Amino acid sequence: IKDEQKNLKKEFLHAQEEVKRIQSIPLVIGQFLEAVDQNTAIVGSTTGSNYYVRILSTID
Amino acid sequence: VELPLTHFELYKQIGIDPPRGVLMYGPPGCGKTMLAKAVAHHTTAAFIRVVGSEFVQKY
Amino acid sequence: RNDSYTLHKILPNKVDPLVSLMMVEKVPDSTYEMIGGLDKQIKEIKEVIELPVKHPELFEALGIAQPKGVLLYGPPGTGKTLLARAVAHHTDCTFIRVSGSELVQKFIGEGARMVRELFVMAREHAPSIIFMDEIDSIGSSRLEGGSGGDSEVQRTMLELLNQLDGFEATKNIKVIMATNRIDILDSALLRPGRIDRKIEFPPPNEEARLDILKIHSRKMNLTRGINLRKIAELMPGASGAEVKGVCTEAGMYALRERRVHVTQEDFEMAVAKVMQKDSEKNMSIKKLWK
Amino acid sequence: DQNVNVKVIMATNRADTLDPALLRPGRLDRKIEFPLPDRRQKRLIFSTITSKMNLSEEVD
Amino acid sequence: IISTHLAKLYDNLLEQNLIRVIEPFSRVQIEHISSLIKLSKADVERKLSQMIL
Amino acid sequence: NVEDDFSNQLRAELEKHGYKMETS
Amino acid sequence: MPLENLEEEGLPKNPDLRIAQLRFLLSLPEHRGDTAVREELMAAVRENNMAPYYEALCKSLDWQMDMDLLSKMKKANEEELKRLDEELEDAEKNLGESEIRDAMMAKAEYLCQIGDKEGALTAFRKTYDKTVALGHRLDIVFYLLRIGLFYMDNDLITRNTEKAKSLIEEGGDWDRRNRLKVYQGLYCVAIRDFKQAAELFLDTVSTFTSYELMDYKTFVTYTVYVSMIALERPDLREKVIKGAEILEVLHSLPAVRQYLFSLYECRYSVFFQSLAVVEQEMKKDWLFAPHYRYYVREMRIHAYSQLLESYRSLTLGYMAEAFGVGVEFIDQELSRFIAAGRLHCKIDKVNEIVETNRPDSKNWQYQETIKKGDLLLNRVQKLSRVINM
Repeated sequence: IKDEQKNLKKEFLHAQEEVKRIQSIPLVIGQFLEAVDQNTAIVGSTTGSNYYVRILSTID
Repeated sequence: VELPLTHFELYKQIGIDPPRGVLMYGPPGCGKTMLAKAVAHHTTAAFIRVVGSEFVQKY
Repeated sequence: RNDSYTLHKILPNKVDPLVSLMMVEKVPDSTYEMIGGLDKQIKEIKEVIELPVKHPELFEALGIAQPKGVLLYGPPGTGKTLLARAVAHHTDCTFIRVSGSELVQKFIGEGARMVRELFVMAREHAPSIIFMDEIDSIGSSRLEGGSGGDSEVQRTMLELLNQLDGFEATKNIKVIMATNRIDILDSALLRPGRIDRKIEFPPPNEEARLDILKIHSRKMNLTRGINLRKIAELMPGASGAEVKGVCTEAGMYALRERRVHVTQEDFEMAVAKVMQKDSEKNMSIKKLWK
Repeated sequence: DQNVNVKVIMATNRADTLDPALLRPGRLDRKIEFPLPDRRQKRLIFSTITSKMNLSEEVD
Repeated sequence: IISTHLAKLYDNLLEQNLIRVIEPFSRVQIEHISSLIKLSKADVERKLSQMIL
Repeated sequence: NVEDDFSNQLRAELEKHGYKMETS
Repeated sequence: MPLENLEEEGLPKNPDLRIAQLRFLLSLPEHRGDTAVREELMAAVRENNMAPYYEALCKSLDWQMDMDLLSKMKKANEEELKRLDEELEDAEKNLGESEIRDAMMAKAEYLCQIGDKEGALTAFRKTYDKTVALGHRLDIVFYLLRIGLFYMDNDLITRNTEKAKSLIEEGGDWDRRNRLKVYQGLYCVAIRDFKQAAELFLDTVSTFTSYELMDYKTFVTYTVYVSMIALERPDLREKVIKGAEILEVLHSLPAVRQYLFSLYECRYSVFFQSLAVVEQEMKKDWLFAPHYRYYVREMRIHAYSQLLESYRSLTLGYMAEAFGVGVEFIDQELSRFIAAGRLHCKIDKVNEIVETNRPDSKNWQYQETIKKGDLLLNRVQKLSRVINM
């Protein structure tokens, strides 16, 4: 089980490449109004339209 | 305009409160912008010139 | 969440057009102490504006009807304007500014046609102050004919305010108007039965000047010997700005010179500088706005 | 005033076109005036303009 | 302005001549350094003392 | 000896007077 | 002005005349009406004994507790209470911000006169919450400082100082910093850090206006002596002795004028003589100076170190003459200092040479590491066992 952790970390790192694709282009730039909570927040994109959107892996 | 940029520390210390905006008034051609232009040229930096018709977009 | 518009989570914050307005206009910082030398004025203003919004109960009990309208009048540079706004900071009223022009007000896009609708909304965020402002250098093209654009707004507001709902013997929404004449007023404002008292501020005095100046002079170092009186006497003023400028200017002279303290000699040079700037405006026939 | 940062420094040639909310305490400290210069103050401005130009002096 | 400015420079002038000589030398006599500065051996002894502090 | 300062007030005075008369 | 209370207070505390000083000392609290706190205050003040109150006798006969102290206290309190009631009640009917504020500033000023430390914090906070001029706000804190210093407990002042620090920044008034600077110095002389006390005292002398000070003349005499403690000779020579500032400050120093001279001349003999005298005339007088030991050690190190640092040799006879101290005595004092080794010198009594190693190398910087290192060594381990259980 101490070894299983080390393998799970290996699987993890390969699994991380999956979040990395969304993190790269195409991306739109917004501006952070404020954080209402961890999992979702209130943001205002650079279109003059505001959206209530999710935070990827609970960014601090 | 010029001195708090250089030494904020002296400008706060003296008894004048931390930098706040300046309003320049007068009748046309008096060089309200001229003194602002002059100082910005010497500095080469710590100046952002924005046009007030750049705020606006088509869309 | 889009293309269905089904709700996700409630954002706990409340938003109305009125809350943004209050923030943008910006309540002043200046305390009644700072302004002082107008000590005689802070008592007079206090009674008509502040007392009925704070406790409308006391007055409902006596059996009166609380003044709809309050006119402050006098110079716009004896610091009358500064103090008028200081009553709004001190109360924690929402600062609704109406000029009879669309300054930035959003609602339908004007709040100068908005008499009835404004009172309501202001009620929700009670107490509130509808503010009306004249300085006669902004809106100098709306001073003729009807004799002030701001005057139309006042006339209408007080009249509806006189009787709606059960709100004649209750008061929590005030209108402060500042005016620079006794001519800007309309006949309805003059006759009592809705406007209790009209307040007047003197033009800047030497005596009052000493105290406003003393408080600003505290912000920097002083040295042995009092020459606060000497510097007060010399300026003829023209504004609260002018008073405030004597101090700021003494710092600019000290900085050039590279002092680590502020000296008594600096104030002497500053007043004299400031004085000269006043004289240039005096020659041109100008206030503090060009 | 997150930091030190001096705010907008603006010039205005219109007195009727201007917001008085912008003049509130804690936005503006010092308001600068630009007058039209008197005979003495005028001469300095003239002297400098001439100095930019190169010529043989036939102006006083 | 001339009288005062020169005075402060005068005492200083002595230090500047000594620092220069001393820098790429170790266990050098006061007598040798004193020759370059063109100041007395004894006067230099006093100056070094201050400089060491 | 808890603090040297009480003793030292006498020491400096005494020590100078004797030392001076003799050598210095 | 309230600062006068302190000046007087050091005299019955120290031995230099006990009894006579007590009456005068007692009078300034007598008017203020200090009674509730007064009995508790005497105990704390002691660090060279002798109580400023009648609640104990130490070295001589104490002055009695006047009736006036009790009578003024009751009268002043009754008045303050009547005044405040109309205002608090009026405050509700009218503008909340203005009326309460004016009432609270006065109420606080009387509480501070009793010396109630707790009554001073409560009174202060309400005024701050409400609208109040930045100069006027900052002034208020000065009273709370004066009581902590009055009490002259190190703990109590540290609590005040934390509050004072947060507050000064908000208001931004420099005139007010000067009064604050003095209080800060007064606490500094009181502990083991004169080094800090010197800076505060010097800056303030050049530009001051006579508010919150016990007497300018005494204050200037004192300021110069403290600068010496902090500042070794290459700094001391320029700043105090030859500087422009000392004339502007004005002269009342002479015992101290001679003192600075002795280090500059390189003739130490007169320095030591003056050191002994300075402890008797300045330090005792003043309330502030405990852990006198620090003052003595540093001053003596300063003299020894400056001669030794400059010179890797002197002959014994010359060294003995210059120092002006007896041979056994020069050796014994040094012996403590050499151990630390910021000096780090040997003395021969067979070769008649006094040698200075003068490390400015790895030795110097490493020795400090060791001393700090010991303190860190105990703490870490202590923390580990407490948590485990």
